[PDB]
Amino acid sequence: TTYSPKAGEVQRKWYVIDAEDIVLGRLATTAANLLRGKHKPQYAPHIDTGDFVVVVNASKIALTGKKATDSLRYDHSGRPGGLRVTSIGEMLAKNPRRAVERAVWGMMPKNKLSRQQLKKLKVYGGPEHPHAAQNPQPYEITQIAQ
Amino acid sequence: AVPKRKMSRSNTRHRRSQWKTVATKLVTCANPACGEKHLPHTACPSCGGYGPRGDRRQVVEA
Amino acid sequence: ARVKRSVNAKKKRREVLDQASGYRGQRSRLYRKAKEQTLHSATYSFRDRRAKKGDFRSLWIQRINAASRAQGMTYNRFINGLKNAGVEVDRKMLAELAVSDINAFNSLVEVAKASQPQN
Amino acid sequence: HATKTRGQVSGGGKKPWRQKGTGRARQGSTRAPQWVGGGTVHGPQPRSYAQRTPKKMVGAALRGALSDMARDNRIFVVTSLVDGDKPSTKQAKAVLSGLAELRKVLVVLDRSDEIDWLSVRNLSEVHVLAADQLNTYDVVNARTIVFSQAGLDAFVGARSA
Amino acid sequence: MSKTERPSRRAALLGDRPGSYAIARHVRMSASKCRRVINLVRGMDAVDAVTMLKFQPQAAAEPIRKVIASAMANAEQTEGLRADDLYISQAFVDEGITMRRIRPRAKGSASRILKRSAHITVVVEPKEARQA
RNA sequence: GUACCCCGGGAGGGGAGUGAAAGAGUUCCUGAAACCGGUCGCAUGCAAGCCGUCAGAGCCUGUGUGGUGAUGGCGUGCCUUUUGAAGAAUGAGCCUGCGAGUUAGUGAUGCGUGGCGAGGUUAACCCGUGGUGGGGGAGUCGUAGCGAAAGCGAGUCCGAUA
RNA sequence: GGGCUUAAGUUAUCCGCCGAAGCUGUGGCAACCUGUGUGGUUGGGUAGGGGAGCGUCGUGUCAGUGGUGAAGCUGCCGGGUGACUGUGUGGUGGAGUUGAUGCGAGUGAGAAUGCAGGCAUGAGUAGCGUGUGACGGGUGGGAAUCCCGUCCGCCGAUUAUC
Ligand SMILES: [Mg+2]
Ligand SMILES: [Mg+2]
Ligand SMILES: [Mg+2]
Ligand SMILES: [Mg+2]
Ligand SMILES: [Mg+2]
Ligand SMILES: [Mg+2]
Ligand SMILES: [Mg+2]
Ligand SMILES: [Mg+2]
Ligand SMILES: [Mg+2]
Ligand SMILES: [Mg+2]
Ligand SMILES: [Mg+2]
Ligand SMILES: [Mg+2]
Ligand SMILES: [Mg+2]
Ligand SMILES: [Mg+2]
Ligand SMILES: [Mg+2]
Ligand SMILES: [Mg+2]
Ligand SMILES: [Mg+2]
Ligand SMILES: [Mg+2]
Ligand SMILES: [Mg+2]
Ligand SMILES: [Mg+2]
Ligand SMILES: [Mg+2]
Ligand SMILES: [Mg+2]
Ligand SMILES: [Mg+2]
Ligand SMILES: [Mg+2]
Ligand SMILES: [Mg+2]
Ligand SMILES: [Mg+2]
Ligand SMILES: [Mg+2]
Ligand SMILES: [Mg+2]
Ligand SMILES: [Mg+2]
Ligand SMILES: [Mg+2]
Ligand SMILES: [Mg+2]
Ligand SMILES: [Mg+2]
Ligand SMILES: [Mg+2]
Ligand SMILES: [Mg+2]
Ligand SMILES: [Mg+2]
Ligand SMILES: [Mg+2]
Ligand SMILES: [Mg+2]
Ligand SMILES: [Mg+2]
Ligand SMILES: [Mg+2]
Ligand SMILES: [Mg+2]
Ligand SMILES: [Mg+2]
Ligand SMILES: [Mg+2]
Ligand SMILES: [Mg+2]
Ligand SMILES: [Zn+2]
Repeated sequence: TTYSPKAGEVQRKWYVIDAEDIVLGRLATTAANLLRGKHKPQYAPHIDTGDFVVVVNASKIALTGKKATDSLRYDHSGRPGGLRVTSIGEMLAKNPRRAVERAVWGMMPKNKLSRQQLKKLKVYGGPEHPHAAQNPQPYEITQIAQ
Repeated sequence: AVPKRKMSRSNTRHRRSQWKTVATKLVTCANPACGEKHLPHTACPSCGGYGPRGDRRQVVEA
Repeated sequence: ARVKRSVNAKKKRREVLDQASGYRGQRSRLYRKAKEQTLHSATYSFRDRRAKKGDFRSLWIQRINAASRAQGMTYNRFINGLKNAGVEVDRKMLAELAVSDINAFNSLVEVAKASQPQN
Repeated sequence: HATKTRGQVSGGGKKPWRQKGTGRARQGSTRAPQWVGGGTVHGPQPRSYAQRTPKKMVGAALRGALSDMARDNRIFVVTSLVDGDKPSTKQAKAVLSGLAELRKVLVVLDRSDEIDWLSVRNLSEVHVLAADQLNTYDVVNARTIVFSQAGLDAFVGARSA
Repeated sequence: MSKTERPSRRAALLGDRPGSYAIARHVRMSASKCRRVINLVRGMDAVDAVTMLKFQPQAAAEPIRKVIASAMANAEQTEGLRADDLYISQAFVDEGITMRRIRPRAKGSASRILKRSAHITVVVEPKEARQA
């Protein structure tokens, strides 16, 4: 029988990522992987084994090309003429947390468990976060050769 | 209009469970010689009286 | 010789109502509605008994990928290294090693690293 | 055995209702087979089940049935059962002396062998026959046959090469 | 195979526990309309229940009150219990015989009318059994 | 066919009696399903569900297997009729019962099988008041074909004894 | 779809891996062919053809069995490649019925806007058929809706009388 984690068997940790000059796509993929715990040999889709991610400096996320003013984000209130649109640059300037959460949620599966896990992503536009008590460890986005 | 489909057991019971009544509250008669239960702000059906222990007044001849 | 159908007829109905003894609504109370779901249940079970192989292989592959990437080696290079080294431990035992005996899995990772073509 | 078809069930002459407009299924008679109280579609009708088995087949079968327990030594021959007047006690004995109690008796004498016939008539484990009526069913059902002398003689005379 | 310990209402509802019960069969009222008051009266003290049902505005209060009183009397007579330490342990309403009738309607049609009936059962035990 | 007693105006029930059995109490044998409820276990108020299925924690139970099922994957009913239907094409509210390839011909034509075999077989009817057995060969098929036919015949017919 | 140019785009090329009920490994079943020690080939399937069976009822025979509890109904624990089933074990029930082997079928239902009955859904919803009643007293287990009385209102070419 293949191993399966038991509720609180897997211990969830706290990582902090400095989004300073890091492309939004790489930041979101890394955040989704960490939140779902895909880097753990104890991974299981049906049990939350991921870690908490605290993103700082979300206001300084790097964008390539003309994305800062041509990559649009849309919301609809559900009523005629209820569309609002804002560019990702404006959204990073105003509400960076919303932008990072939208990217990560889009990259994360469409699940009740995924909705629960997305709450583990704490995004702050500035360089300081209030979770010193949780003692987040720095996480560096890296690649494995070949 | 007419019901398109037979309502499920869950939905029928969800709606039906709200057809209910609250219990009548009842209050102890202030008359020491009666001590029965009557409706608030209502003459006691047993003693046929109304008012506080002191100033009791007959209301119903029963 | 007139024959009454009831004694013979009820047998399949009892069978189907027993098979459908956890279903919601009419599907567990009414024989005709339970019969329709048992067809779907049988089709789904047959399909899923064959998709289970792939599901569990995917789970094993993900766990092996995580465990080997913890050692700075991707899953594809790890598997190619094991194949070249000639160790035919399969995805399943490898995943169980990754979860349970991480030191043995890391030794296998070293074996794969040494058996890499290095090219 | 017989059943009434939709044409033989009483009533049911008229169309129960209009073909269209009522929202009911189209019906032609209240005695249609799918109706309660309607006719039976393919129910039994009186018939005869007799089969025209060839004479050679019927006779040979009889010969084989007799021959099997002739080879098994289950045919006894008695001059007669009972003397003078006729009881059932006497023949019960004669036969029990013969063997067992699943018996066939042959007395052939179709008109006046009342002594033996009425003696063995009431045993309920004896089947009594005239030699000209042996028949394969009774021969196979019998565990032994006892012929009267006249019974065996008459059967042989009736059929012999 | 039929034998001893034959089933009984007392065995099913109480099972060697002290208390009694009462059944009103073929009450000429709807089972749902009886349940509307049974749900309120279930679990109460018996004297409080009967006093309240003297004031309950629904028509189902009267048969249920009479059933509770009968169960109380049965307990007082067959187990020596007192009316003031009984509580309604169980209470339910099952469906009884229903009569089909016809109400004529417009354009020659006839609409079915169902005159329903209910069975009311109340089971009373000493209040000490509440925490048992 | 429930004396008597209790609650009740009654209805109905509770004791008690009768009976082997009364949860056989007259709505009475047996008493299924739809349907309606009481109680207990688990789940369920951030969730998008052809209602299942595979994976699966927790709880309950352990009568150590069962009940329940958070959560993940996959997944558009049944029938009919259609090139094509989950279909917004048809039919079905639900259960229980009922409801459609039958039977008759010494019918036609195959096959399986049994009997007899250059033969096979009887029909009506008669006898057996004792039947399912015996008789009955009238007929009928096989035994020679060819020709419109007379006819001829291992041939015959068209033809000129071609 | 998220997002991607810091390619996660295009293109040439190289090295790996993923990926199906395909192939292979292992275990079971089956059809057919073949010399008959082996082995080979095959087994998606509608209309439809062929083959072999399960279950119900009746019945010949033999063996039986049943108030020390048949049928039916309903649990649990099992079994078979399927229809299904146990010569397992309870409960209910109260008079029949099992196995072997033949024989005969009113022999199997989910659909026919099918037939009969019972019961859900809508729903405690719409309606309660023109309108004027009020009060005092009485009766009663129970009274707006019964009786009596007093006020008041209505009809009066008719809500009268025949
Ligand atoms: Mg709703
Ligand atoms: Mg992956
Ligand atoms: Mg007619
Ligand atoms: Mg007609
Ligand atoms: Mg009839
Ligand atoms: Mg039994
Ligand atoms: Mg009219
Ligand atoms: Mg007895
Ligand atoms: Mg009983
Ligand atoms: Mg009844
Ligand atoms: Mg009964
Ligand atoms: Mg929740
Ligand atoms: Mg969706
Ligand atoms: Mg078309
Ligand atoms: Mg449709
Ligand atoms: Mg639809
Ligand atoms: Mg059409
Ligand atoms: Mg319809
Ligand atoms: Mg129908
Ligand atoms: Mg002739
Ligand atoms: Mg595969
Ligand atoms: Mg294959
Ligand atoms: Mg293979
Ligand atoms: Mg096939
Ligand atoms: Mg194939
Ligand atoms: Mg076919
Ligand atoms: Mg016996
Ligand atoms: Mg029977
Ligand atoms: Mg048999
Ligand atoms: Mg039939
Ligand atoms: Mg049916
Ligand atoms: Mg209709
Ligand atoms: Mg009907
Ligand atoms: Mg209703
Ligand atoms: Mg209302
Ligand atoms: Mg409504
Ligand atoms: Mg309304
Ligand atoms: Mg209204
Ligand atoms: Mg009116
Ligand atoms: Mg009025
Ligand atoms: Mg008056
Ligand atoms: Mg006037
Ligand atoms: Mg005038
Ligand atoms: Zn008072």
